[PDB]
Amino acid sequence: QAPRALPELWAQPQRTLEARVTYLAADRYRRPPQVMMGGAAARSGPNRSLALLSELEKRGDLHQLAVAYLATGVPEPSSAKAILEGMRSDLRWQSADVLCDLGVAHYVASKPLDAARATEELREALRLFDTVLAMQPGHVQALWNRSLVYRDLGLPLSAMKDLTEFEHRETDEGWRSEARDRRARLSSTLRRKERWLAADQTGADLINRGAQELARALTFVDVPLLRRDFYHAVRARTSSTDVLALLPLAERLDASVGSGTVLADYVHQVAARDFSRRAPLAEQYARLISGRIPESEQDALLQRFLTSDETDLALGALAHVMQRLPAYASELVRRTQHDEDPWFRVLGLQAQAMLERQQEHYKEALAPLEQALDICRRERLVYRCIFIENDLSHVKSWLFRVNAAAQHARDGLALARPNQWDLEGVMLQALGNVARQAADVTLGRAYYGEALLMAEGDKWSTRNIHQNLAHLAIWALELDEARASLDRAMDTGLPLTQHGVAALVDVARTRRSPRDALMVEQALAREPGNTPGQRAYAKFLHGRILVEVDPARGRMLLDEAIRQAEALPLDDVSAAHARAYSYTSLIFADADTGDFIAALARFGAELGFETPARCVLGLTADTERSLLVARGAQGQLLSAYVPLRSSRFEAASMEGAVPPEMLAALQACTLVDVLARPPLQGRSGLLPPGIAWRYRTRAAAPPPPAGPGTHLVVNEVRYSEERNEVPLQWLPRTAPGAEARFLRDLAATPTQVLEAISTATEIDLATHGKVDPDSNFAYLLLAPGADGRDTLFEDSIRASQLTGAPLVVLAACEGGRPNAALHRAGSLPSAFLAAGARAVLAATHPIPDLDSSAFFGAVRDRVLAGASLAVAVRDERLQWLSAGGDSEWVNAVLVFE
Amino acid sequence: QAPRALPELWAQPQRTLEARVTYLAADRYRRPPQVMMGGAAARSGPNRSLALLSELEKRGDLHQLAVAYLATGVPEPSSAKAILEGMRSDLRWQSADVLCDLGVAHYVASKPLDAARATEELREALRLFDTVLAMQPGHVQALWNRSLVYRDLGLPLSAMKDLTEFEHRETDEGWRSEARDRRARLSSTLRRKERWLAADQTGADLINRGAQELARALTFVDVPLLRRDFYHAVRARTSSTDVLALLPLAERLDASVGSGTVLADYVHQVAARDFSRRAPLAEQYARLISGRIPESEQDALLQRFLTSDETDLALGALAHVMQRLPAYASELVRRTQHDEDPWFRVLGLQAQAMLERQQEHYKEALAPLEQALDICRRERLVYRCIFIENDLSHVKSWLFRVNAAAQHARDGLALARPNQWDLEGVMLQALGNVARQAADVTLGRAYYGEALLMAEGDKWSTRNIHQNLAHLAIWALELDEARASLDRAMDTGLPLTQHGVAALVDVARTRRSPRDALMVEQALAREPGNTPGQRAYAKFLHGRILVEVDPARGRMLLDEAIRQAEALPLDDVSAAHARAYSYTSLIFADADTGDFIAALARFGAELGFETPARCVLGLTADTERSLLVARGAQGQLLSAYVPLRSSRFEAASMEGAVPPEMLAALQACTLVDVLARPPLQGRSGLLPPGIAWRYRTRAAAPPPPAGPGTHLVVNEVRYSEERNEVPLQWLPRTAPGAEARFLRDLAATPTQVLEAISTATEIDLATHGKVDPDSNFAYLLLAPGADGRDTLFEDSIRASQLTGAPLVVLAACEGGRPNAALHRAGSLPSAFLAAGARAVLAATHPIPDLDSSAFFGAVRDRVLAGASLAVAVRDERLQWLSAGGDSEWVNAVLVFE
Repeated sequence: QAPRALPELWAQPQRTLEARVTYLAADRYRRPPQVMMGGAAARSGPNRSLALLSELEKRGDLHQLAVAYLATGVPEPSSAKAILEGMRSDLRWQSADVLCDLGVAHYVASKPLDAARATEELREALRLFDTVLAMQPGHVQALWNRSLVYRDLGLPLSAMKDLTEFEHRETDEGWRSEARDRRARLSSTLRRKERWLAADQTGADLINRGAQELARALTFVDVPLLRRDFYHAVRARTSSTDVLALLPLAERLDASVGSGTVLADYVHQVAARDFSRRAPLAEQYARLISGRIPESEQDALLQRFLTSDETDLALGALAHVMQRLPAYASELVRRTQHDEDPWFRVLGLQAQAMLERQQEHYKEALAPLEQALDICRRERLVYRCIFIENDLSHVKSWLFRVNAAAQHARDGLALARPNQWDLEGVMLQALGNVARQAADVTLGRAYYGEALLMAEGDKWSTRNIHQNLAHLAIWALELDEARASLDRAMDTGLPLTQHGVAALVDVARTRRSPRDALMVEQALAREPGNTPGQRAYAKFLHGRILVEVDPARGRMLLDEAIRQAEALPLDDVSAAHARAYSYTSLIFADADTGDFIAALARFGAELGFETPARCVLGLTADTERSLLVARGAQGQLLSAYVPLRSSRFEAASMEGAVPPEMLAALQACTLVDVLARPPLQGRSGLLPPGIAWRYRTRAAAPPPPAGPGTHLVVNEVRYSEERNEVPLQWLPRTAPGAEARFLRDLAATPTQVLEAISTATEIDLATHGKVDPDSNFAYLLLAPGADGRDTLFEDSIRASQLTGAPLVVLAACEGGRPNAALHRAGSLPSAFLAAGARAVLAATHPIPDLDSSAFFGAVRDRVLAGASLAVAVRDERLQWLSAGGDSEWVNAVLVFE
Repeated sequence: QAPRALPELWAQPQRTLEARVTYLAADRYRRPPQVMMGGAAARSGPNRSLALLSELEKRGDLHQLAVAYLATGVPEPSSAKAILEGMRSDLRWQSADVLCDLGVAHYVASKPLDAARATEELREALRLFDTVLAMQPGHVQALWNRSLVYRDLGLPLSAMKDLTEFEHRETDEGWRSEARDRRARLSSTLRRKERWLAADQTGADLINRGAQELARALTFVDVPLLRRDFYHAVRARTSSTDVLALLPLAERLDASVGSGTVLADYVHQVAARDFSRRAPLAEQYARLISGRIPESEQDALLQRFLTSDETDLALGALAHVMQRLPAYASELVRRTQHDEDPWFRVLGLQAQAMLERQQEHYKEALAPLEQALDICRRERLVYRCIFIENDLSHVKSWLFRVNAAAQHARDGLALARPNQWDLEGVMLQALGNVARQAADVTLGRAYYGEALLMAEGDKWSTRNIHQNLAHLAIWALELDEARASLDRAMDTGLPLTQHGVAALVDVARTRRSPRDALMVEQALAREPGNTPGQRAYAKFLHGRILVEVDPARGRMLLDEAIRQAEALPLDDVSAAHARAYSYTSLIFADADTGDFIAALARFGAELGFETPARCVLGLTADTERSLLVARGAQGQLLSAYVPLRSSRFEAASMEGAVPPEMLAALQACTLVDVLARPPLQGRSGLLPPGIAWRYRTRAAAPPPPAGPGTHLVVNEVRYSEERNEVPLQWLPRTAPGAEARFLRDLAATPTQVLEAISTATEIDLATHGKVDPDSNFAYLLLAPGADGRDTLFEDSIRASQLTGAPLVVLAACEGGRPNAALHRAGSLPSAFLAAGARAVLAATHPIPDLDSSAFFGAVRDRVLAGASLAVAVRDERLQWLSAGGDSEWVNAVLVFE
């Protein structure tokens, strides 16, 4: 039967859902649903008759079935999601319509949710609508629904933009009228922008005209920037009478903040000082604040300020000049350590934090920020507080504490939203940066587009936003969009920073522009790098851009960058990044030239040992280039270079990465050493189960211990009430004449396990190894202790030293690659191997009905016989699969050595 | 065809939902579902085939159809809810199984929604499971599901109790094993109790022994009570060296709170005083804290502390003693008004709020509480801030701001959960109190039962919890449970309080016990009352308990309570309660003995006028009794006394309350004056549309004005953007030679309307009258003013004085009728009548598309003709019903006079 429309479902005169579905019968102008706060109305007509839906499904009208699950009766987005995911792989429906309906289902599911959980559904819906409008720019339903999604995310300007484009593209008069009404309602946002602009102009006029602008100024007391403008206005007066004329404003905006007074006292203090010395300095300070003073004269003017008795003018000059010349931040820090005004104490703590960050000491930059935030919350002065929250979010994001960074960004945005416009745009930029750190392209792009709409006219925020958008495009491999956004960033008349330089050197390889090299030269000249690690990173950036045009000079620059990075401690983040990225660039430059022996040489050299002559596999991927080079048993060399990729390695299973010829060559090897450079380390499914292999990461394992050891089993752990994990059981296979030190139930605390692992020569951690959602640090889940903690983070394991060189077995492990990170491989197996373990093999799947004990006991017996670990695990894998055992779990058991 | 199960639906080896459904084929042990956070896995093989569901519906297997909607595939709780609500009225299915399945559907529907909306669904599921276990105590599925519901509400101990009973009652081995595993996982919340007990003992040891326990006490820095215990320990040291020895703990637990040091400084101060005089006082303070000092001895030591040079000791002693002697709270507030330590500032604000509360100034007690909440949140001290949240919740609940009170209780519970045990039990008691105030029996009982399980051994919290449970049982008309819980409260050995005495006088009327009278006498001797209103209330309670046994003395006591209450301002809450409740008790004591003339005499005398001698109806209902007494046209007296009720007057439409005999007697009256005592005032549907009736609340209407009036109309109001209300249009019928003052669009500002109504002799308010969800005050929704306020609350209207004595017409009036408020009627018509309006007729239903204008204009014309308001409205109602007009809305027009 033909799939005709069923009038009973779509007979009502009022729509049931705000979103637009793509079905023709359900997409015709019906007046919008009544907006309620507390409960919906009788959304149903014929609600959903099981006979009705059964007729629809039997006839084959799957699209109308999903649209009926969404747009009539009480919405059931999960059933519609199931049906639309089913239809996704069908050719009877337009893919744009199916993806739009799936996005509508995701959006509908988001409304009942709470913000933390509704954000995920909004992200999914936004991704679907972005796909729809990418493969059909004039999709009216996608524009409507994306405007709704943007409005729900808190981005009114993007919603208004979508509604404007919709009015451009729509033809129905009723839909266009409703879109006009919605855009007019959303345009109440611009009132805040106009009020902020009025407050800005009032503050500037107050600065330039003393108390003549007072009568207007008292009306903007609630706007945070007026305190800063009042400071600048007081510091700029050339007479005592004018300073006294600002006392009413000081008292008014001081009593609004709190009961105590710290500003009228300041006006009295400034008035008492003899103005015969102050007036020629006050005028110069006003000129400096207004920016008329040339850059060369600023140093001399600042010195003249510093060599007087007026500390407030020096404070103002230091605040205004510290950005260009961070050497003046130290003086600002020193001059306001014990300031009576909390505003300047917060400013000095912010300067301390910035000075700490400039040395890559982000970990030590948190305490001044926390103290300044406390002084904030106590004193109730919003302007400095938004900046403190922004700096805290940046610091935590750089430390990969994306949850806390996002929380700080949200707090700053909530602080800035009612009255501050530029500062809430800055907080949206902070949210976009946090999203970029977590590799969230859709949400990061949404936040950065909203901040770009808010920052129109500004030539600095525009450049920063476009640089970050280029980075987001690079991550998603839209290199054309990365090129376009970098061009937009450079078209503001400002030079790129090291962020833009990184994006450009990543993009200039395939889409070079005539001005790229000169811009990189200028930007690296202006930002050479404070620390030796930053200097090595800048050297790497220059080498990376030059390696595609002048291979000799680029190779020399990358080699000297590696040399510089090799002389610094491994805790140096910039040095490690410079070294790893220089090695990757050298490897891919050798691969491009056709020299694949050099690539394997670099593979070996990076880890500190010459690569094996046979039975070795090395793989890498940087942005859009993937290299797999290997040597067979006979020593023949085969390579698989993909110069122009299309999608980054994903799915946590790299099936099909190795070409069949390389597979055939490798199948003739006793065991294969895989030298997987990050982020391709720890992945499973790289080789078929018939091949014995191992992840090699060290030149040689620590020597085996002397004397019988003490086998350790951490099983049947009693987890806390919130963990909601099932305890696992283990039957050890202790070596002949050994001991079985059991840590079971409440005894398996982090402290007891930490002290136990330092002595055991055989460790079988039958616990769950997880990665912290916030800190992105892998930890072992154990029983709660005296402190209440129930975790053993990998940092403690790395610090701890295992004397017995144990062969650690990790069941139910979430380690290796899985989390999206190229900076550093934070994994439990790597931590255990570094701590002193001779070999680690970890299963990366939930345990298969307590049979992990038998599998790993058989492996332990096999290695006790004399077989190597790789061949032993291969034999156990083959016997497991041939005996009807589960395949997904056994194929996920990885061997590290 | 017989309803046979479908094997395909239940053939999966893994269960889909944690809950247990009652269908036999779907209730057999399948291993529990995998716990996924973020996305549901493949819950079924193909997903529910709609053809098989339609087959099930055709064959009549409705139970399996609902169970399939819930327990296989993607859950659709709405369809299952519809099917089970259909099956409720069918005798083919067991009622217990149907209600258990409906509760499971509500529980499943609660998983998507956020906490605020998931709480409603969990309440519905909990109510259904409570019903099932009330009519079938051994229902294993209900026990399992109620354990799940308790776990989801954050009540682990109740969940463990339910699982224990389940394991006592279940026979299947797999289900018993899974219940054992779930209870073992839940029993981890007792580790928190053990750690809190350890922290309490460590703090007591630190107080009693000094720094000898510092090594142990350093591990409990995160537990909130340690700061209070540290203060006590520092104050309890008799030597300077011992005081100095506590500095490590001070610095450690002070750095955790924040950067600033306020406890190291305290240690330094206590380390410099002359200990030759401090030592005896330090010892005395230690004894006072330990409680060894008798009550008759505490006053002398407190005076000694107050007269000494030591102020911290005085603060500690005053805080210890102020509970039993509230007269010392003023001294504490005075001595800590400007304290440097935020802890003692919050303590002083709390004591000030308590002093305000003790005089029934609950509104005036919010400012110190809000200030203390601000301080506790800013300075990050948790112990004091939990108490501040508890006091705020109590104060807001007393003012019937149940939403804010619930929010404060939730915040305090979240603060007190991880480490504090007794304080989190107190917060659970606060949540139960907020639920009790909102007439929420199920959630109140859940919270109070959890708080009772947590407070085992305590004899104070146990008594308070049992008194509140008695009140909750009284509200739900389970007088058996109220009696049992009052007996349980008295069995602890402590005397009842005025709360328990109120519950007892409500219970002892029908289930008197030998010790009730003596218990009431003792409790009212311990708490006679501070304010005169509280003394009047205590007199009322004594009279109400003594009126059933000794009618003469009880009647005298009730009359004296009314006399005392009538000498106090009408704003006195306790005096108003005493007067109203004493009048209700007198009415029902006269109706108890058959004297129904005295009942109507009291009906008249309560409002200040002699009751009408004919065509009058009066109705009341207190707990389980309901009296309807009326007089016919001939003056004959009829009565409908229900000595034992089973359900309170609900559904907001009192149909069937008037027996047919009394209805027939009243049908022969020109108009019926209804004297409905609260909470029965303002209810619609009391009498059929054929009877002309009105609500008489005054002795006589205000006199009419002289000269033509200014007919004021407020129509087509331009509400703000976020109100989302449809403006209403009005066509007035201004009296001959009467002005038509219009207030339209933005001219209908609350100030403008308040000014206008004070002179108009005819008012037609064509706006929306709603009750605030937060404060429960009825207000008029008007256009936004200069200040942004778009509300005219009933307090402003009552305060105003209407000089023209208008006939106010109030279309779209909501609230007052459905609310469960017996304390006082907060309603717009009452406010307008008290302001001076001669008559108010308000529609209590949404207006039917500007036909209300025609209705009320015809009513105004009819009353202008000469007929009274009641008969005119009756005639126009009859014409409206005979012309095909809507009956539901026309029946909702009530006439107040």
